[PDB]
Amino acid sequence: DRGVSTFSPEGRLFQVEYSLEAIKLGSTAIGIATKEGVVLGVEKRATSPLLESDSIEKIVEIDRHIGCAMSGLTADARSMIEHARTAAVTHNLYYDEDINVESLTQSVCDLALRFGEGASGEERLMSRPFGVALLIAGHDADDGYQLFHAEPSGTFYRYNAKAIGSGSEGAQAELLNEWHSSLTLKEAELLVLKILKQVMEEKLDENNAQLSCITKQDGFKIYDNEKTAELIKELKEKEAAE
Amino acid sequence: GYDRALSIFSPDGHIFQVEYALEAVKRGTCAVGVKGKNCVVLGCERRSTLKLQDTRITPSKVSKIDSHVVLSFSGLNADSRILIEKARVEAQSHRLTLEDPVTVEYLTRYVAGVQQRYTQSGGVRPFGVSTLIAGFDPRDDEPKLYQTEPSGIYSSWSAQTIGRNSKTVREFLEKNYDRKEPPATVEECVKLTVRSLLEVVQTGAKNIEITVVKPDSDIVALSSEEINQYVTQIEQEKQEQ
Amino acid sequence: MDIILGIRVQDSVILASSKAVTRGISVLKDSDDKTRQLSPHTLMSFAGEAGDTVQFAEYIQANIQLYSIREDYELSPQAVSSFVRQELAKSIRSRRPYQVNVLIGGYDKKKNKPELYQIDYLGTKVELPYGAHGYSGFYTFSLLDHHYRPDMTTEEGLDLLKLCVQELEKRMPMDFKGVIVKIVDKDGIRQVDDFQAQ
Amino acid sequence: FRNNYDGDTVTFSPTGRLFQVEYALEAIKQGSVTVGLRSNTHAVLVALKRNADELSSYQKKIIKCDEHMGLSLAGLAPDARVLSNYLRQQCNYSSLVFNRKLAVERAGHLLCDKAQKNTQSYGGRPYGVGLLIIGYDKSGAHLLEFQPSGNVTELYGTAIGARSQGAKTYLERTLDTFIKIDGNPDELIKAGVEAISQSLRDESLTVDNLSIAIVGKDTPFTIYDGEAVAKYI
Amino acid sequence: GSRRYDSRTTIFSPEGRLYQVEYALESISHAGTAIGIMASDGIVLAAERKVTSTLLEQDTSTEKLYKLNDKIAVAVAGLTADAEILINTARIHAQNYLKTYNEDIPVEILVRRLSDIKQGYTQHGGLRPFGVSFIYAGYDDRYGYQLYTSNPSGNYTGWKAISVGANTSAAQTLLQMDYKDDMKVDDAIELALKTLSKTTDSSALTYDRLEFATIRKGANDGEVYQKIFKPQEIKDILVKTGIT
Amino acid sequence: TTTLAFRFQGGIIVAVDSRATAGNWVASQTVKKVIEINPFLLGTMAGGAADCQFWETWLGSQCRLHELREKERISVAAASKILSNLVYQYKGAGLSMGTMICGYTRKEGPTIYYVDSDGTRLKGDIFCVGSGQTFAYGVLDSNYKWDLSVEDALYLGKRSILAAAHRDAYSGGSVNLYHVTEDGWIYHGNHDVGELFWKVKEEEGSFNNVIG
Amino acid sequence: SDPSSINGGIVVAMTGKDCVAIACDLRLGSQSLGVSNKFEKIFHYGHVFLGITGLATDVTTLNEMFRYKTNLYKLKEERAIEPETFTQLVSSSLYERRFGPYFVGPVVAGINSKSGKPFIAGFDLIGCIDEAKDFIVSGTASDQLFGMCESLYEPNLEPEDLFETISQALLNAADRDALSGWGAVVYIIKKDEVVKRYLKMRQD
Amino acid sequence: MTDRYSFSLTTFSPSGKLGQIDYALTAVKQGVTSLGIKATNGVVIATEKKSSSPLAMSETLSKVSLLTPDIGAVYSGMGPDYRVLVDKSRKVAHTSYKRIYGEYPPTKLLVSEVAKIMQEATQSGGVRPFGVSLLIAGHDEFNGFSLYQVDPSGSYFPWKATAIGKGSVAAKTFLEKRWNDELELEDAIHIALLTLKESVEGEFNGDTIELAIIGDENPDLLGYTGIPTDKGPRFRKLTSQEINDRLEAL
Ligand SMILES: CC(C)C[C@H](NC(=O)[C@H](Cc1ccccc1)NC(=O)c1cnccn1)B(O)O
Repeated sequence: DRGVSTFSPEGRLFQVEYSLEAIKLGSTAIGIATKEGVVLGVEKRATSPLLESDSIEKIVEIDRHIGCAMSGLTADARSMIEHARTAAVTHNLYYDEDINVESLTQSVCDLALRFGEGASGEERLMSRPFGVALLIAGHDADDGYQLFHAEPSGTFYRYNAKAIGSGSEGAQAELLNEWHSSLTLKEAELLVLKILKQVMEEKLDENNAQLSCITKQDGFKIYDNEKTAELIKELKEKEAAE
Repeated sequence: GYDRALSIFSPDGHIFQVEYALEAVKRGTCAVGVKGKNCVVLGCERRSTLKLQDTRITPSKVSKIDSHVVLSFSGLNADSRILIEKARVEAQSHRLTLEDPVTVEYLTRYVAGVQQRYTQSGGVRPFGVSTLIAGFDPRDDEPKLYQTEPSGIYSSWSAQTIGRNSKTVREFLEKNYDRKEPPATVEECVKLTVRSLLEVVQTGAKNIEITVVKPDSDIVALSSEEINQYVTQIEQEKQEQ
Repeated sequence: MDIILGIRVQDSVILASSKAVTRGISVLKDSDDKTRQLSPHTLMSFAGEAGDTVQFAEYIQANIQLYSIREDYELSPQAVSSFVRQELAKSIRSRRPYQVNVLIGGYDKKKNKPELYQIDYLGTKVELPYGAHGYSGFYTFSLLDHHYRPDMTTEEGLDLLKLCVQELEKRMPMDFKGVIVKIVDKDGIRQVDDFQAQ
Repeated sequence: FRNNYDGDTVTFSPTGRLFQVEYALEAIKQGSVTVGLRSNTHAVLVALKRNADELSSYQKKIIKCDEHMGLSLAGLAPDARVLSNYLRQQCNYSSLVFNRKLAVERAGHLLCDKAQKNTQSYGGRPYGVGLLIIGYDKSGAHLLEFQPSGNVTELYGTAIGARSQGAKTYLERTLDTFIKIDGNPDELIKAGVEAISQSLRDESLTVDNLSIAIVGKDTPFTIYDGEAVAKYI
Repeated sequence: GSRRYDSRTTIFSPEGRLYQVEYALESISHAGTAIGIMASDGIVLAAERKVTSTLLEQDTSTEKLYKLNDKIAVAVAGLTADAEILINTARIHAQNYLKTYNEDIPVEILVRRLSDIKQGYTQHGGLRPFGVSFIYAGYDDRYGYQLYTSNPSGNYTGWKAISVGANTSAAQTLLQMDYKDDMKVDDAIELALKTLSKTTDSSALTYDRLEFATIRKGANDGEVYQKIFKPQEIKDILVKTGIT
Repeated sequence: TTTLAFRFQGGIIVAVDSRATAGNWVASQTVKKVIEINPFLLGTMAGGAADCQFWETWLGSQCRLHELREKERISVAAASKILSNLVYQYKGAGLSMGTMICGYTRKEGPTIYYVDSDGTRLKGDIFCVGSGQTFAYGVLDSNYKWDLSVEDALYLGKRSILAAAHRDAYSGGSVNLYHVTEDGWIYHGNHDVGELFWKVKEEEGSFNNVIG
Repeated sequence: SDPSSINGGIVVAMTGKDCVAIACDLRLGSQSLGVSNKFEKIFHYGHVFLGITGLATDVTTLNEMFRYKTNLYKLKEERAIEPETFTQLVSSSLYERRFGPYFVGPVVAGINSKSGKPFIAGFDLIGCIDEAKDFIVSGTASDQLFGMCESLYEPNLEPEDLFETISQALLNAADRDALSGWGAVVYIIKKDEVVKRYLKMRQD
Repeated sequence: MTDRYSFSLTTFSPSGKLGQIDYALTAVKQGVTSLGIKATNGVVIATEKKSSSPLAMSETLSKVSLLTPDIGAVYSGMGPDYRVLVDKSRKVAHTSYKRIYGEYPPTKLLVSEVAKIMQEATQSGGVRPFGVSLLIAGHDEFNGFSLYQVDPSGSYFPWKATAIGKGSVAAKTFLEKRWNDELELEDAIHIALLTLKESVEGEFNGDTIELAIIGDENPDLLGYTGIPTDKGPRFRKLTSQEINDRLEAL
């Protein structure tokens, strides 16, 4: 066959590129960073009305100051979150302080390229790259509210706003237009909800999507359904107003 | 020694070995779970390729993981034993360290994690198994039902089915299960479970087994007669119209 | 060394275990239950080195419970005691042996006979009508040699224990803060809540 | 032909080529341009940082290895993280064990040998990144070019990445002028920014778009970005 | 490297089947038929010796029937050498159990273990599976007489009567027809010999082409006896049943 | 060292001294012998300073990990068993700790666990640990009732440490006081023995022996 | 301190005319404290008999080990192990633990089923074989047993006579040992039958 | 470096064949004929010394090997494969038997060990099956005289008489006519010599033919005296001269 870490003639890693295709098939996730916080939203996308939608967990806490959202092969994300949590708690054990959001993201990205069938450099025992992308959001004293996009290539970019998953290219153009350095948190919540509403196949309600933020004051919160539902009432009333 | 990457991505972004593991589930005998207001019922079909079996000693389809949690499955029988054992071991480990039995969600997350691990480790193939895990958290009287699959994904269902012709029985449950008013009783829960299997099994006293899980470790399997009394009554409703 | 006694009567096995936990100069606790239920019809009491004691008991408990789930069946007391002995037998030649002595009392639902097994930290096992670990036996074995009958009732067996505990309270130098008493019979394991004054 | 001999790094082609290594080399060309150049007193790195969206950050290209040594990257960024990290450790080992700042030449040889091991063994892969290493050691200012094939070259100047050929011809032309630009940091950087602008096409080099690094005589390796590179635009 | 030559023994087909298990099963189907029948007072194992010659010493021979325990035995269909590897580990497992608990190993526990070893060769290690199907005949004090079957997949099931190897379908149909729950061992003996006699791919069913065994509570003891039939004993019992 | 924890009507009282010694040398009079594991969990320290401080700070991390993993507060039983089981791994290596893990979960009510480096783990209502324990026990045992007010309980705790600080050469410095309810622990101050002693004598008539 | 003197216990074997005999005491102690008077130290695999003295935990372990190995042997060999062969299996099994030995004094007795020849042997804790034609002794009263045997014994005794001899040898040796006694059992092994008798003795 | 062939090289084909085992048996078919015959008081194994050069000294290459004093072996197929199996067979007879019961293993068990070594070459990573079939003949106290065949798969079967390699089908037939259960050892040696003459093309003498027996104990072959129970190996290789003597009464 062909080695799992083979380059293409264009100079790309076959497995990483294919991994990226798996992510395009995943549920939409959107993050927006403001000076009042970072909002993280996802499309639940239940496969049946018998599925208890609130058991869909695609937004997770890493630490009080870091949360993340996932898109793609979501089962692949469990050990990534486990590593992230451990890195955060561990850092705090060694340094009596919060880990920086960037350092946390870098740690997670370090895991990403540890795949192969025995590569000469260190012990990469993972048979394939992860099939999931992550949006890591948080706050720290030095560099404020931050949003990172962590890919299975080991690279991570910082974003003012970012969408990953099925509707991502569409959602991204919409984010390109709507984002400015002055949004408020409320404006950002509404804006995630709106963009998610455009790209989603079902009718977006408080059940088939989920919102969350991370602020300096209260940490990472996952909004309960009743709170999001009122924001959904509220987005409809402003779109009707013009 | 043997660490060949068997589960890899193909060009369109699929992992075929996992996808094919699902095909193994599709061939397994059907399995269904419905939660009542105050119980969970697990139903399984028995195949008829061969008959002359010893039902006393033949491994039954529903497995106790602990006194309060049960597991059923569709797919490769042999593969399922590997999962059941790891789950039973973990259950005792949890009681040993935490001093509390596992929650149904905890146990489900463990089994799913094992499943996932086998999709990104050298030299192994995915489990050709999907599971239904059901029961009650220690000291909860709120019934729990979860489903796992070869990929390692898991989630909770009011009612779910897996295996051959699960497509059919899901249809039945979808237009027959109301979340507003779960089956109020063990009896009307069991009856809904048999009904769903009767869509697929096609005449089945000895072809249907039912386990009932009630709160605080009350788990019983029904006998043929008890089950057959449900089959008899259900077919009388059809002719009375 | 905690008081650890056991007596097999007609239809049950009675276990009595001292309640005190003393560390150096102080009695830290006077209501310590030096016992683990291994299965619905098998009980184990234990005494020895501080940590090893509970650590060993709970580890045996976890294993028997695992067996019960895998097989949907309860091992005979003879099987459970053989399993325990083997664990202690390995333990003694390892880097840090478990310093734990145990009594296993079981009701064998297959035969309908009570059974008492004494096993020390070396993995020395013997089946007995009555047994003890540590210094307890030095006072109690003679009482029991005198007063024991194989057809005694559970109530007679409790009176005979009361005699043993009275002798220990008179002649032993330590205050062991009384015993917790448990009966193992056809119907399971129960605790006599009234031994403080019976 | 080619298709039958490019499966892994352990396979020679009939002409003696190693295609997997050549494919790694292609990741460099697809990378954003970076430039390095030196006098006898200083050495400079200039890099054009790339962004994904106008909502994205520009990905960092310059890594510090010691107080006297650092590098710029073109290609797979994670591979540069692995290799700079190794270099960081070697720089570190030299100090702890020998109380000695590692010779830039010696760092060159170490990186060569590390890359090589991945071009001859099964299940491994070549590194997919090019590196430009500058430092100031006991024999003065230094610039190095690292190729994933293992080839490390000492130079006065060079550039790697997309459209890098522009700057390379500029530096080759400027050679006699910049080699003398001693005791004046701002003029050496100016020559570097002029070199890197000979490789522009797409857009202009902006404030958060530039990255510059400097090391020399009495200057510990320092990274300049944003506002701090403004006086060079 | 090596990857080139790897047959990948443990992958799924697109239809979700295991190639190597299926082909092993195909190999088993050519092997001499073995029959197991459980009665109320005992169990019968019978098997057809595949390929024979005048010069084959039958007195010293064993290829199909193996003693695992004093209370458990197996009939083999498939590669004898593969079976012996498995049989030996099974004997060890039984003794490990006996040493641990001071009780003979319950029949299922042993069967599950052997089935687990087979299952492993199906999921990891890149080796071919064992080309073996087992019929287990045993007694224990929880379930009485038991009959089990395991194959290269590592799946196992319990039966009142079963066959493995060649012509199972025909043999299964024949057993389904004539088997009755109230059967005695002596009736079971006759059923097994009839069934093999009706499914042989040879002209006629002679003693030299059989191995025979019974697990009986032989009533005068109030304990269970494994009888491996000697060649003469098969020749006798073949006459009684009316095959000569 | 003297540390105590007792369970009563109002929850948990935790009281410790603050002295460290190296032989007869007083190394510190300002040691913080209570570790705030979380808003609802406290640990006390007796024996080896390093051993206790390190492994109880570590416990905090293991508890925080639990809550991220199970989306719920760690139980007192589970927290204590972590430290217990860890310490048991090291049995015979020479770890030296006498420790109390105190918390108030909904499921267990107010709960105290004693954990030491021998691997002993005990649940109970009253514990005193340290070289001055026996002194604390005399005062505590003779004035304890379940039905003590939060005020009286806080005082009995504080007074028990005072007793031990006085007689035990290796106890002293100051008293640190905690009250635990389901809402979480509440700090009730640092009371220097140098001023507390005279205050208590005068107001209580106790310590009649000492000339003052 | 001495693992060979904790539980206490004696075993003795003798050859006679077309017979062998093996005997043990029944005591299981823990220093001065008698714990059990039913602790038998003779075991048998097929027609081969083994008595073990020494540390009780090792006595039990070794029995379970030889049961295990003789079971496997019989399955492969399709015959019962013989006294000569078993003696070798004991030896190599003990020597295998040379520097962490079992604290036992094993004794083998039996009649070869093929040859009718009476056979006894004794071992040290590390497997050295002593194959006497007359008697073997083992345990905390071995000095006393050597004395009794060296006087009481004569060749070619009839099973009924050999019984009287070996019983006196054991009884009188045990009564001079604080750690032996509390009952006694004697096996008279003939080709055809094996008789087992419990003796009456002092219970102090 | 490092053996990275951790996977089976023998696998099942769709028809259920194990290819490499078949191919090994094919290699056995090309090999020089060997045979064994079991008498009432002995066993004989024989084969042809097919020398590869008249410059070679054919005595320096024995095809009949002693495994224990009472057990001998011969083969058909690949010579070097056989040689290493002999080394291993001899060793396993010690490590798994002599060092444990102080006696040499009975024939069936040593066979059983050899067979296992061959089975493993059929399943383990990175190996090919052995390209040989063995005939193992021996004696032990409790089983008496006994002949076994071991095939590349690891299967073995007991024989009254048989032949393997080149002319096996013809030779097996010739043995079916001549064999009875009353054969004395000398008679069996005679049948062996007749049967092998059909297989040999060229010269047929004590230099070309390699023949060994398992018969009576040979105290003259022991090397020492003084232990009554050591009464000498039952395995004996016949000399060139001993063969020629029996070829004149042929
Ligand atoms: C837990 C610590 C902080 C408190 C006290 N321990 C110490 O002072 C121990 C010695 C000691 C004394 C009495 C009993 C046990 C151990 N001292 C230290 O750990 C210590 C640490 N750093 C500097 C000097 N001493 B204690 O338990 O009396």
